[PDB]
Amino acid sequence: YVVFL
Amino acid sequence: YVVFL
Amino acid sequence: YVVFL
Amino acid sequence: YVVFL
Amino acid sequence: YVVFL
Amino acid sequence: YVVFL
Amino acid sequence: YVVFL
Amino acid sequence: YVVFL
Amino acid sequence: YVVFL
Amino acid sequence: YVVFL
Amino acid sequence: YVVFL
Amino acid sequence: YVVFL
Repeated sequence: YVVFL
Repeated sequence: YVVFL
Repeated sequence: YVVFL
Repeated sequence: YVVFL
Repeated sequence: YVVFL
Repeated sequence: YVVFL
Repeated sequence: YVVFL
Repeated sequence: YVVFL
Repeated sequence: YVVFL
Repeated sequence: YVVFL
Repeated sequence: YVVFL
Repeated sequence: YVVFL
C-alpha cells in the first residue's frame, strides 16, 4: 500500500 | 497524487 | 489498484 | 486522471 | 508526503 | 510501515 | 510537466 | 502510463 | 499535450 | 513512479 | 521539482 | 523514495 501526495 | 495497492 | 490525480 | 484495477 | 505499508 | 511528511 | 508510472 | 503537459 | 497508456 | 514539475 | 519512488 | 525541491 502506497500513497503519495 | 497517486495511490496504489 | 492504482489511481493517479 | 487515470484509474486502473 | 508519502505513506507506505 | 513508513510515513514521511 | 511529466508523470509516468 | 505517461502524461506530458 | 500527450497522454499514452 | 515519477513526477517532474 | 521531481518525485520518484 | 526521493523528492527534490
